[PDB]
Amino acid sequence: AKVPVIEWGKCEQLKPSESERTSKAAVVDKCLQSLPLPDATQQEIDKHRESVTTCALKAEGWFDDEGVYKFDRARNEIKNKKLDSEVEEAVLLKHDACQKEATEKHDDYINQVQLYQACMDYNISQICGIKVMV
Ligand SMILES: [Ca+2]
Ligand SMILES: [Ca+2]
Ligand code: NA
Repeated sequence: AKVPVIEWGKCEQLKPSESERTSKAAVVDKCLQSLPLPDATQQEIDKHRESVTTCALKAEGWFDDEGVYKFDRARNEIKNKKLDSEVEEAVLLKHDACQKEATEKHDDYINQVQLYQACMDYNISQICGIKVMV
């Protein structure tokens, strides 16, 4: 269980804050109590990962009363990071583009956030030059 080295490229401002790191450690710790990790197939690991992720989003208030992911919360959290204005523009464009694809391809609110997050993970890493080394 090696600690990753992250190169944040042009997006160092996206680094999580101390409150976010402390929260995420405790929220995921609690989710794993009731959704323990297997230690088998890729399919089983992924399902367990996705279940822990939904549990973590709900614990942090990421679904509104209708159960829809809070896309507008995500958008505002990007702006609150205070990226360089040109980089902020590019990151907000990908938020809007990924949201539109997710909500067109899926009616299911969980499938929507999985597609949105997959789309943001790929596109934000490319624009920012983010590299994770384990
Ligand atoms: Ca760097
Ligand atoms: Ca379309
Ligand atoms: Na569903």
